[PDB]
Amino acid sequence: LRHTFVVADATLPDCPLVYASEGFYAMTGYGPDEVLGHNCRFLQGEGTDPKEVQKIRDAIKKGEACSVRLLNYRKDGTPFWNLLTVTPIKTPDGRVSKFVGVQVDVTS
Ligand SMILES: *[C@@]12=NC3=[C]C([C])=C([C])[C]=C3N([C][C]([O])[C]([O])[C]([O])[C]OP([O])([O])=O)C1=NC(=O)[N]C2=O
Repeated sequence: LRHTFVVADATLPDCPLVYASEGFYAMTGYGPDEVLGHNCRFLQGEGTDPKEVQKIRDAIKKGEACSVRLLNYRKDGTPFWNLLTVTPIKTPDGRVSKFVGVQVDVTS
C-alpha cells in the first residue's frame, strides 16, 4: 500500500521531526523547511479527536508503540484521514532515542 514515514528525535523534549520520506511532503503539502525541527502535531486541526491524540501523547511518555486513526489537514487546509503507527526505538540501555511513524492515508 501507499504510506509515508517520518523519524522523531526523542532525546529532545517535544519529539521534533528530523527525517521525513518523499511521500510525507508530497502527501501533506508541506516542505522540509516547514517540517524538520517541528512536532508532527502541526498536521492536526478542528476535527481531530482529542481522545486519540491523547493515546499517542501517553504512548510517547511511556515509550510504547501506538496505532491511532486521526483527522489531519494538508497545507491547503483540506482534511484527510491518517492511520498513524508510532514505534519507539530504544538504545541498548533501554532508553528511547527515536520515534518512527508510518502514516497511511485511509480516506479511501
Ligand atoms: C504525526 N506523525 C507522528 C510521527 C511520529 C514519529 C510521532 C512521534 C508523532 C506523530 N504525530 C503526533 C504528534 O507528534 C504528537 O505526538 C501528538 O500531537 C500528541 O502530542 P500532544 O502534545 O499534541 O498532545 C503525528 N500526529 C499527526 O497528527 N499526524 C502525524 O502524521
